[PDB]
Amino acid sequence: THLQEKNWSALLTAVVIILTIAGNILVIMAVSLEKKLQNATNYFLMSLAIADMLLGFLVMPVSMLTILYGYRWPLPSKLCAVWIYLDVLFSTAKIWHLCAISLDRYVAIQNPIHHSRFNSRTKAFLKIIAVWTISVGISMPIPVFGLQDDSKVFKEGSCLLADDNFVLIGSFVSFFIPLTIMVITYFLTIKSLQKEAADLEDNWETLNDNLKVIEKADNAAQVKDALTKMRAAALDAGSGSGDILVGQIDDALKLANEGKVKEAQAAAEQLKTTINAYIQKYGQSISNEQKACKVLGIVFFLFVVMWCPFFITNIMAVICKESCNEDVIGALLNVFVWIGYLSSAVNPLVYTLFNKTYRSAFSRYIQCQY
Ligand SMILES: CC(C)CCC[C@@H](C)[C@H]1CC[C@H]2[C@@H]3CC=C4C[C@@H](O)CC[C@]4(C)[C@H]3CC[C@]12C
Ligand SMILES: CN(C)CCOC1=Cc2ccccc2Sc2ccc(Cl)cc21
Ligand SMILES: [Zn+2]
Repeated sequence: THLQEKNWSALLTAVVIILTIAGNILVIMAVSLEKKLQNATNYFLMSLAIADMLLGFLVMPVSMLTILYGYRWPLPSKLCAVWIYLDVLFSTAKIWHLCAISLDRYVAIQNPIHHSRFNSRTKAFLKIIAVWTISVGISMPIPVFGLQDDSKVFKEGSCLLADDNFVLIGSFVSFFIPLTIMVITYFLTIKSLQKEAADLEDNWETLNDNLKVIEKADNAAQVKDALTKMRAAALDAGSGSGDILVGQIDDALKLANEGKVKEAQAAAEQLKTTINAYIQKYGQSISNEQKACKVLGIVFFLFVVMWCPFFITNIMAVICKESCNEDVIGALLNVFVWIGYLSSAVNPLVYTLFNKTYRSAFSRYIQCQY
């Protein structure tokens, strides 16, 4: 029965490993091939996928091997610190990539021309490298104090974080703080997007009012005034996209400057439909931003929820070092770490479920259609 349980646990963990590897390889392929997904957010998501693939290649199979050997470290003792370091490094890179995505998208939408078509690809790669560097800096104390002292990474022959200060500082620096920052940034982001939609409605109101004023105008001065208001409104409502709409308003304005009232009014009549179409397009862009915000919130929520039992049990075990049952806590950790690895695997499934570009790319990759 003991062998039965360890063999089925190892098999389930192997299923989790293969799902992780396949899904994250597919995500890497989709981001590197599909030209629609060439923004900074998808670059960060591919970095996340690479981190998950490294976690499934370097950490999860060694964890399965540890399971097979009754949780006694089979490899040399110096490799336990390296294993814990790689695990912590990849998980910290994941969580801080999510936090960086949140902050970056928020600060981005805080920019009046952030619907422009000029987004720098190189800067995203630089930010990703900086996040990897700060993750390495966060994780380095674990090898530092683990290669010197074997007691902080070993507990009765098993390989796991044993230092209480290590567990506390790690749980705060790599889990709690980014979680709080992400929650706050998420709510601030929904507020900014609401403000964006409100301003868009305001610009549409201005465009409609002045269109009617143009429809019933006597002289060129009235037409020019209404067109000036319209131009400012349309420029603000483009939010940086760079449209023909302001140029067409400038054409009408030029007509009005020449004292040609009837022709300016005809130009405005033409402008009505163009204005409606472009306003609808701008609101669609805002809605797309909202949908991306919700999808990334789903991803962050899944990661946090699926890792929370492990961190809760770890903090609890550090609090009641001898008051609580350590065997049951050991089993709880041995299950919750794999729950967190399942979180590491789940993300490509979400990308498929809620992103049509990813879904079509994956459907074509499964059938080897490149
Ligand atoms: C193309 C873009 C989006 C993805 C780039 C991924 C790069 C920057 C990431 C993915 C895997 C990362 C590596 C993962 C493991 C290690 C070993 C560690 O001891 C030092 C950091 C180092 C070497 C990381 C450096 C940064 C790294 C190479
Ligand atoms: C050997 N393996 C099990 C270590 C993995 O534990 C951790 C995972 C993580 C998961 C998700 C985000 C961040 C981490 S950073 C971390 C920090 C402190 C401790 Cl105590 C654990 C810990
Ligand atoms: Zn926007």
